[PDB]
Amino acid sequence: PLHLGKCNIAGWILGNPECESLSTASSWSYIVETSSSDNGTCYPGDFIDYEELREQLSSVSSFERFEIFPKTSSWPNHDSNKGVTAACPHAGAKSFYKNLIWLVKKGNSYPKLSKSYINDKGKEVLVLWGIHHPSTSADQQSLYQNADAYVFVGSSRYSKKFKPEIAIRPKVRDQEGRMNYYWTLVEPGDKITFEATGNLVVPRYAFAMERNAGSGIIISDTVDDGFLDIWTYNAE
Amino acid sequence: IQMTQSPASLAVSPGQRATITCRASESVSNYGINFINWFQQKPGQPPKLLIYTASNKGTGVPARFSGSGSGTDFTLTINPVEAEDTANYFCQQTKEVPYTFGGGTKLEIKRADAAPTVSIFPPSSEQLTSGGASVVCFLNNFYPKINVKWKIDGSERQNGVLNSWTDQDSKDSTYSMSSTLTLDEYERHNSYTCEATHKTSTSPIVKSFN
Amino acid sequence: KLQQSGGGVVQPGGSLRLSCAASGFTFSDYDMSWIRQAPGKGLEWVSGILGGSERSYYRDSVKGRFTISRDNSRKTLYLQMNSLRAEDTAVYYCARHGSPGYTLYAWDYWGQGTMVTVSSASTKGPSVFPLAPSTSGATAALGCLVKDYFPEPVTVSWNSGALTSSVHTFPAVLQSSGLYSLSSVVTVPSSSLGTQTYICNVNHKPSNTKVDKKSCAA
Ligand SMILES: [Ca+2]
Repeated sequence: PLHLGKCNIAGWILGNPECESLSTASSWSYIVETSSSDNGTCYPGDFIDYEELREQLSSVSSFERFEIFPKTSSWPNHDSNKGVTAACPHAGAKSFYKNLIWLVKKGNSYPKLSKSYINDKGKEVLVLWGIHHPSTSADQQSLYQNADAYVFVGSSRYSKKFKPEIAIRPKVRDQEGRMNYYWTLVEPGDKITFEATGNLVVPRYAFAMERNAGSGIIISDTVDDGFLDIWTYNAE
Repeated sequence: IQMTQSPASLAVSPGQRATITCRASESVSNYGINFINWFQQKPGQPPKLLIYTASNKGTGVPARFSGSGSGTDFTLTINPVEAEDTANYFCQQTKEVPYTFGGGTKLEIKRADAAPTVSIFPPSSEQLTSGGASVVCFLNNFYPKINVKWKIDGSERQNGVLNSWTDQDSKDSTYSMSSTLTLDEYERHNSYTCEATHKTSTSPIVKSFN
Repeated sequence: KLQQSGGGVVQPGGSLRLSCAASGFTFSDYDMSWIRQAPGKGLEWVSGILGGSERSYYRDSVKGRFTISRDNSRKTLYLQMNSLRAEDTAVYYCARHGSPGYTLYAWDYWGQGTMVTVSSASTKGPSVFPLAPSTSGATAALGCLVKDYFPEPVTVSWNSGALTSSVHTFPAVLQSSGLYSLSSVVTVPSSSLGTQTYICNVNHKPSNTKVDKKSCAA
């Protein structure tokens, strides 16, 4: 039973920086959360596919946080260190999620983006990428220059093409930017492909895993299954 | 930068265990994971994988080597310290992030007091055709390191000509090199004498007049 | 399971390209990399390149100038080393990555080295002099004098064979802006000199010279 001490699954797997630490390894029956409400998703946004994600992270053999592409060098052409925010701060300084990189413009103009992970070893590779929706076209051009801009995640077993919806949502942690969160899965066959002219929060860390099926005991609101027998009913 | 740093350089007999240790800024553990991978370099030739991910001992490496720690700090440990170890150990690359090498520790091994065994030498003919005159006096196989002086039986400043440099040895302390360097049929006498002093009350080796 | 690099000296601002060679197979897949070792201490990793979807990883003190490539048939990786500062003189260990299992933890092994050297000072092959001598002991301690060479490294082999024992030294740079000088020694049975031939070979690869001369009784 994996049990989080500092936050709900939103921020833990994204790396909100009250989350960080966690526990010792992974093979876990099901998750337990210390539930933040106002505090869960840091920079305000909707987590797409969040409840399906709730149960794929349930019965799991292992896990790996690995450097999908490293923040540093993966992006020759996009300014890789500038996005961090007060919404997701730390030490009073303005931080950002650990497992993704907010990619703002390098020297005003944003070319097509090519990046891809091609898998090899079979384990389920969980890749995550946020999508950012500027408050205004001010918020917009000063980050990703192309005011007409998109995001397309290629798969095989997945495809989606996003697009920012720019408008001023009410303030959440002083932020009228809103972001969106999406998680694909690339199995031993597939070769993932990203690309965009903007509004993409690209993965840094991502996970190799293996599941089975399971769980079932949880909180109302918020192998070892049937075995052979136990030492009573059959042999003695 | 994501940087680690060791418990410096200290030293042990070839008796038994010492601990080099690592301190990583962030946490390099997630878990069932860790990161730090120990490397040893022989002080004067190429790198060696010993312990990787803090725990798993690289097949092909010695048994004595051990390691453990949770996620923030790590420790290397080599229990029955061998004459064979003694080499500049690093701490490594941490996670996958910018990859960073901790910077190392010496590990000096403490033997009995020894020696020197001084050896002198005149310069060769062919150095001398070229105006070169240097005189070499080897110190090899002592312990600890040592104080060397020359006796030309003259009074000049200290006997100048900067010389020395040395090693460490898989099996003892070895070999102080010290040489005097001058010109042609010059010098003075044939007298240049290494007084090699150490923990000994003398070790004279005379030059020759012949 | 093998590794083979090379390069010597550059007059700073020149570009160089370190090769590397693999045998121990399956090269088509693996990640590979270099770590230069700074003198005086040694520091760190200078690039990390992948197997497929070719991706390149660097140090931010490197990132601009270096190009790391590979070939999968002739089966080599390279480092193209560009715009060179005195700061980066090191030796270059070519090294692979043991991944398999999930993470990509680390590198199992690395080639001997190749000392890349950054200077304007022209290459100098070492002057080679012998060293020979009194009271007769059991074992006789001889020597070989190697003087004024640049830059690095140098190799003193005593005719191949009698290299057990046989300590060497750590070159001083006699305060000339170059020209290291190292001193080498045997310890050998008294009854092996004045009879057996004892040679003392030294190779300096950058100046492309290897030499020896019998150290002669006096
Ligand atoms: Ca947590």
